[PDB]
Amino acid sequence: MEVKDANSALLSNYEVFQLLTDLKEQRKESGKNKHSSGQQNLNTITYETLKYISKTPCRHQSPEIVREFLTALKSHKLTKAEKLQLLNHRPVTAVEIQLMVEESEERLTEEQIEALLHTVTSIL
Amino acid sequence: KRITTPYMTKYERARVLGTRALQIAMCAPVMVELEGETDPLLIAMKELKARKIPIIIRRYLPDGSYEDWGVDELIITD
Amino acid sequence: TEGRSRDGGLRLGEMERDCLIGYGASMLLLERLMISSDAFEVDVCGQCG
Amino acid sequence: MFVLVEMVDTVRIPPWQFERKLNDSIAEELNKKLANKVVYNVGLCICLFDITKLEDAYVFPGDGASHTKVHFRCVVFHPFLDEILIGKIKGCSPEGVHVSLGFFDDILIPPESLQQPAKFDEAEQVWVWEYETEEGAHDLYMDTGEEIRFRVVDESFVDTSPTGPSSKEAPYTLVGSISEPGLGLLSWW
Amino acid sequence: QGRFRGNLSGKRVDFSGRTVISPDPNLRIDEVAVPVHVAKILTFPEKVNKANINFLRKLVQNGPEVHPGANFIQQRHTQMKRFLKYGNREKMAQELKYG
Amino acid sequence: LKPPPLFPDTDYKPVPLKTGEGEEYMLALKQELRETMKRMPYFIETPEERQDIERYSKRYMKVYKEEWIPDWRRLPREMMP
Amino acid sequence: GVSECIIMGIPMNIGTGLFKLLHKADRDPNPPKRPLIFDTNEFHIPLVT
Amino acid sequence: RCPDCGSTELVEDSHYSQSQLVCSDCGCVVTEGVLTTTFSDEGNLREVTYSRSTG
Amino acid sequence: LILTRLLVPPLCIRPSVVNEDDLTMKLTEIIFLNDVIKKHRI
Amino acid sequence: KEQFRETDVAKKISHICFGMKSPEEMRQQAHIQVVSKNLYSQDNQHAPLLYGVLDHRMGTSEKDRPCETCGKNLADCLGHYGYIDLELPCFHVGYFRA
Ligand SMILES: [Zn+2]
Ligand SMILES: [Zn+2]
Ligand SMILES: [Zn+2]
Repeated sequence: MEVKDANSALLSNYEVFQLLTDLKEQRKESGKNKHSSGQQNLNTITYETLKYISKTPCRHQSPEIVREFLTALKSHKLTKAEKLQLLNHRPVTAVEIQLMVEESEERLTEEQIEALLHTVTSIL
Repeated sequence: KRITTPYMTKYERARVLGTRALQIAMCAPVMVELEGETDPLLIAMKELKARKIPIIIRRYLPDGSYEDWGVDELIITD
Repeated sequence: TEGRSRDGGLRLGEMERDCLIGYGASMLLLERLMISSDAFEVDVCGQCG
Repeated sequence: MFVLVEMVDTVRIPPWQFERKLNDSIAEELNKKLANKVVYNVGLCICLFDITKLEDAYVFPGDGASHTKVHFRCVVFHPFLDEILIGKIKGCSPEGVHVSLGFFDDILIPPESLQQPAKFDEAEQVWVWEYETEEGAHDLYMDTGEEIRFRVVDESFVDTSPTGPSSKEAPYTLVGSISEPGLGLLSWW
Repeated sequence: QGRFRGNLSGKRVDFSGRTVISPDPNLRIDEVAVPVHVAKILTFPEKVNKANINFLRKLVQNGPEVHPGANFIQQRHTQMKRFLKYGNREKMAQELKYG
Repeated sequence: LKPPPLFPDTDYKPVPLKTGEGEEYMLALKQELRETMKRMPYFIETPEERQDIERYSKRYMKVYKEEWIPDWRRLPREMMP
Repeated sequence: GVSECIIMGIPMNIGTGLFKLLHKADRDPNPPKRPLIFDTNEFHIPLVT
Repeated sequence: RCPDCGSTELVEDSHYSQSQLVCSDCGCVVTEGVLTTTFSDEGNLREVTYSRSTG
Repeated sequence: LILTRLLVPPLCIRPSVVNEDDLTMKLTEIIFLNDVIKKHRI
Repeated sequence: KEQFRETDVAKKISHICFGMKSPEEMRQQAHIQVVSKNLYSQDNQHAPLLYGVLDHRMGTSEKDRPCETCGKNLADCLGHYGYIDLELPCFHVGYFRA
């Protein structure tokens, strides 16, 4: 076992949820063999992660809406990391955006923050 | 293209038979219908006769290159 | 062990080794000389060798 | 928080698995091998993302199984520093508050991260809260609680490799922060 | 008698026997006649599978004294052996599993 | 029956020191050397590497320094920086 | 050499030990890659000018 | 005690040439194989009085 | 390339009764001579 | 939840490098320092001396006494090394020509 890259790419919680949903689709389709503890390892981790994400706002998202959202967000000149937390959390009041963006007051003025708030509350 | 001889040398025959017999000894599907034999080596011999053994030979040349031959396209002779 | 007073075990001499080399059978003399004589398992450190 | 990593390995396929297509059995085997474990450097692994490329399936002498080398990508849990997460409380301790993330449990909120006026309770382990005008030193955080908001500020790996000839703490640790307004119980905001 | 000549290059092995030889012109040129006494001592480990479940069951039932029978059994998972002289029951043969 | 302790006792002990104001002055000088030889390009440290994410602070705290070059007429022509 | 292979318990390189065998399993190298939605290249541009 | 059935009826017994310790009630083998010096070293035996070996 | 220490071989390559193997006799006589020379020089 | 590790670590010999051992390195190899001439203890229990030769922290050769360095009996002990310090340096036979 050897790792070639440790940070190749980031991911959105929607994609992880889609993969786990697919895993659920080929889960319980046949009688469990109970061959070894790896069954319970895999089942527990997948079920727990699914249940956790089942209490997140990113649910009911779809690929097209997220691509359009990030296309619109392209022009606002934020870092990719910022964009991912905005997509993952869906902020609803100003203060959490004040905290999220580094140098929020200096880089963005009030009207721009209001624009971000409206965009996130409307698109998602 | 391929340059090595098309005949299956006796060493290839020996090792293919042995490896397939070991595979059959462990629980592995048998390609050809078996009459009731119980010795894995005889079953491997029948699989070779019917040309159904699922093994691929890789003839390594001393310079480093190699050629892949399927068991069913060598000339198995006496 | 060696004798018949003690339970024995026959010897694969230095000439049978050359006969088996001559036949070209590579797994059979491995089975004769390691698997069924003194197959032992050790552990080696690759850092110091 | 999830991250994608690239991986290489070799997988053994016992002969009785020869009937099934290789791409499925190999994935099942290595996902069996890797699921619900934490690597020393990249963090906690969830499951295989996808397989990218396969080498030839050699059969080694003295064996019946076929060994194949695998190139594949795996999804792993590894939030980065200053990231904000929401998670349920697990319990209270004198050194802080432990937060459970559903599947991950080693998250701690030290009292330094907690808001200053509250620093100890009335000999009851349930951590209490204080505030200037309202909340007259009567609010307290439940050991289960809701999904409080917090930001990670520290993280560390610890080795569990055996020491000395042969014959319990989690190897992955996280620390969070709650001081900033809007962090913690959503009922506060 | 040193290591290289005596031990490494050629060494003693087990599962082998020695005896006098005699003629028998009623055999083919690729057969050898083995005494029943030596047949009962040398043993070959057969792996159990779908092809020969019943043959090995009969051999186990015969026991270690009547010639077409077996001496030892190894469980599929636990490495411990089982010596058929003190078996007390035929149900070993029923208990045989693949492996 | 028992091997001796890893430290046997020695009767001749370290002869006392020899101190002086000039010796303290030298002590200073050496501490100063130790301090200053870290503050020029000749102290070639390992190049900055292993960036983590696109954090914003790199607009400011990135260290800036000129590409040091000696007189190249006195050195062969195979090591252009 | 033959002698070293014999006195170290590994198969020799002449006779039945000169070639390698593969398994003719039903397999598909470089399969269709799982596609990714969010992290597509064209939607990332460095923020530094 | 036999690890498989717990009975205490262990009997030391040897097959044709193999020494072993067998549970006489379930056939399990708990310990097999011995390591014994042979004639080749039997010819070299010396003697040291223990009093000498003890100083 | 000039020696000042020796590794004493493990027990397993020198059985209990050769009573004991001759390598043990050689080792004991060496250490005896070492103690002799040490105490006598002192 | 437990740290990942490799279950199988099988490997193969590829090269053998001959060499020598420095005195400090062969000290590092050893487990104990043999110091005494005698072999056994005064009493009739006949247990071998502690820091003398025959100490079982260097293995074992009896079917009933386990090695103390590793809790394994004769059939399973790989063996261990001790070292003897030499009080005057001496030459080596095989290396004299060198
Ligand atoms: Zn080492
Ligand atoms: Zn029993
Ligand atoms: Zn030991």
